[PDB]
Amino acid sequence: QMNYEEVIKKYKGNENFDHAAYDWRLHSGVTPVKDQKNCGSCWAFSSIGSVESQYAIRKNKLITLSEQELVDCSFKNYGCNGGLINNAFEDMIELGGICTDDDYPYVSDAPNLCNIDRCTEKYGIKNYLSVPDNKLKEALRFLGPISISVAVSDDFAFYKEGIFDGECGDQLNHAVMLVGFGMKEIVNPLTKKGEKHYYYIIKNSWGQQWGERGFINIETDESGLMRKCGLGTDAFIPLIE
Amino acid sequence: QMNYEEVIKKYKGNENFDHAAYDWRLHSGVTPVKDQKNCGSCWAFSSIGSVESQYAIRKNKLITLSEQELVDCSFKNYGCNGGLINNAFEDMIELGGICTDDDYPYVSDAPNLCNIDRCTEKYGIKNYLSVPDNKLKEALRFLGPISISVAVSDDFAFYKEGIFDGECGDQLNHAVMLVGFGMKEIVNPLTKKGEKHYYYIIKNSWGQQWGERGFINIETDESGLMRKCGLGTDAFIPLIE
Amino acid sequence: KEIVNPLTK
Amino acid sequence: MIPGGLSEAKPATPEIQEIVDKVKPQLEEKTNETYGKLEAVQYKTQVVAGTNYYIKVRAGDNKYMHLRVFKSLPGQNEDLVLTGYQVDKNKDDELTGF
Amino acid sequence: MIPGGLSEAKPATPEIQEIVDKVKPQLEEKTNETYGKLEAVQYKTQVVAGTNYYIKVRAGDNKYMHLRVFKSLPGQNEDLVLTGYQVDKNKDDELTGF
Amino acid sequence: VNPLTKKGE
Ligand code: NA
Ligand code: NA
Ligand code: NA
Ligand code: NA
Ligand code: NA
Ligand code: NA
Ligand code: NA
Ligand code: NA
Ligand code: NA
Ligand code: NA
Ligand code: NA
Ligand code: NA
Ligand code: NA
Ligand code: NA
Ligand code: NA
Ligand code: NA
Ligand code: NA
Ligand code: NA
Ligand code: NA
Ligand code: NA
Ligand code: NA
Ligand code: NA
Ligand code: NA
Ligand code: NA
Ligand code: NA
Ligand code: NA
Ligand code: NA
Ligand code: NA
Repeated sequence: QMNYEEVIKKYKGNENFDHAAYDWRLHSGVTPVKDQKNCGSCWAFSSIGSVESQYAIRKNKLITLSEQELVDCSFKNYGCNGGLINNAFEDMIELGGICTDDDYPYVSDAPNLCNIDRCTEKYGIKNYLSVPDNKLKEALRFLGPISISVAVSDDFAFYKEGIFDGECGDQLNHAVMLVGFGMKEIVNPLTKKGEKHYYYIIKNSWGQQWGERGFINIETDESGLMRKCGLGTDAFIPLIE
Repeated sequence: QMNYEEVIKKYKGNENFDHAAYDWRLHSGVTPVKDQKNCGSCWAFSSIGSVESQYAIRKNKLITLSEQELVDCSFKNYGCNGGLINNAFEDMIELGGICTDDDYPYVSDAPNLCNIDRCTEKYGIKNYLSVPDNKLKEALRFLGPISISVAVSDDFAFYKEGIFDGECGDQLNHAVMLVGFGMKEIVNPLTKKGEKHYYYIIKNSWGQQWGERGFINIETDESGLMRKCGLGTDAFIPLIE
Repeated sequence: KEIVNPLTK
Repeated sequence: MIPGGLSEAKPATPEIQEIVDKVKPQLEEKTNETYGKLEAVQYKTQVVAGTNYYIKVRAGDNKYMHLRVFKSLPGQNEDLVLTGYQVDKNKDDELTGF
Repeated sequence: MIPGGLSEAKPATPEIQEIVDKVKPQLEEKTNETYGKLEAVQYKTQVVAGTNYYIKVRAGDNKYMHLRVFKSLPGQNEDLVLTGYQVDKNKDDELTGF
Repeated sequence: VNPLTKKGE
């Protein structure tokens, strides 16, 4: 059906259809939520979550892929106490993809081992991963997820159940999925840079009952390039198609 | 004492085998890397890591064994200025067991002491076997990670996420382990040639801060003896089973 | 290897 | 800094010292050291489902000590309990993991 | 004939006469004298979780030493430290420490 | 400024 920019007389464009926003857990998106549990391994979640979410998006396949197969061995990351996102999926274009759910759980890392050439089934990736802040102005013009970074002012996990505005943490501490952007109202202006009703929905790896029931809305501009919290620094898009 | 005269016989004796890439670390068997830190003790890590490994590769019950019930309980080895995995193995086959890592803690270069009756843990070996220089791409595959020794250059100590294409030491004065091997499809820096370079996955007793998680990778090929630093001269392994 | 006829469940 | 990890150590302010006293209640029913009250002068903090603090406390003859706990997430009172025990481990273990 | 340890002695490179110069920066532990840096003689080396370059030196009324110095691993900043030092020895009696 | 800069007449 015919949804958006269509020349009808004389002028045209370049797939620049709205310059507006709607959220992408509602229009084909999102996978379930998960608890991190005396382990800080959020790289794992965001990273392997993007593989699984791009599955449910690109193909209507719906894989609820595991997290203790890059946190039982990614011998290029430094444990449940370390790991990056700069290269947290580049260890699944060499592993065959990570082994999956309903035949393997996450188990909190009481000092443990790998079980990787044990399974008959695997689901992995083909393409690479890097979203520039020059693709986070249209952020989800892919119709699919992103793996940006968030710093926490520790006035973050404060179960605001809502929105947070402010100058965030100090270093890109935690890893956060991008479940989309929302657009509530547009600027209600002040002397300079007035009230932001516009919002940014982002999933998290902390818990399932936290804020917007596992998610956190924050405060973007018309575009997405004038926030704080340093989001747009480490964005990556793991694809298989 | 004993050797590969009647021991390999059952595994890759009566049977021949094959592979190009087999790591006992992506295979539910190896245990954590740890440190030595200014005390002349590199041998303790190799031995205690070795016994941890085989228990978990056989009856898959993990142990973290202790390197302070060794270094100061040496009866025939030297101590915090040097030591010999050949005989640290055997000092263990006269005691009765090695304390778990956290049933007898570790300090650094600081003058501490030794007790063996602060344990009831009987984590021991019935005997051990001696592993030749030549068979070391098939010694870490059926018989377990062999507690090798290496050389030290001042190039060696500097790591990154790559294979060693640098020079080496002026003598073989160190002690590490060998876990496995593999093959990696690559390009030519000048061509578009099908260059496939082989490696050796070894552990380390330097920090788990090291790029590939206390697993540093050096030059060896399908021959088994392209060693660029002499990886396999001292390489014997203990026999819990 | 373990591919179709070998595996248990 | 590291997603899931941290950066260098920060100057010991009294709030990690109150986390200290909660750790010491836990510490004495299964530690040979019939324990008590201590003195905290180092720490590091992490981004977990919680805040995974480490407490460098001083104790013993001349060795020092280290521990782990987490201010839980603001579910209910943040009622921190353990997640690590490495007793009388020096001031020079680079603020360890237990 | 040992895997992992010390190695029998060696004459000299002046880039372990860079670590001898750092002796005065890493003293005022128990030094007790006025010697405003010690002058070196011979060389020795160890290979552990760092390059623990060993070196000896001189003093006031000509009594030498056998130290247990320590450089850094490829880690954090420029630190050179003192592990164990001693004095009141002869030039023929050489470097030790266990 | 060039995401759909339809400047001119
Ligand atoms: Na299915
Ligand atoms: Na790359
Ligand atoms: Na395969
Ligand atoms: Na605060
Ligand atoms: Na609107
Ligand atoms: Na301004
Ligand atoms: Na940037
Ligand atoms: Na013989
Ligand atoms: Na026999
Ligand atoms: Na005996
Ligand atoms: Na060199
Ligand atoms: Na060098
Ligand atoms: Na670097
Ligand atoms: Na060459
Ligand atoms: Na050529
Ligand atoms: Na050339
Ligand atoms: Na069967
Ligand atoms: Na407080
Ligand atoms: Na007790
Ligand atoms: Na008392
Ligand atoms: Na506990
Ligand atoms: Na000689
Ligand atoms: Na020079
Ligand atoms: Na000078
Ligand atoms: Na005199
Ligand atoms: Na001594
Ligand atoms: Na105009
Ligand atoms: Na016209």
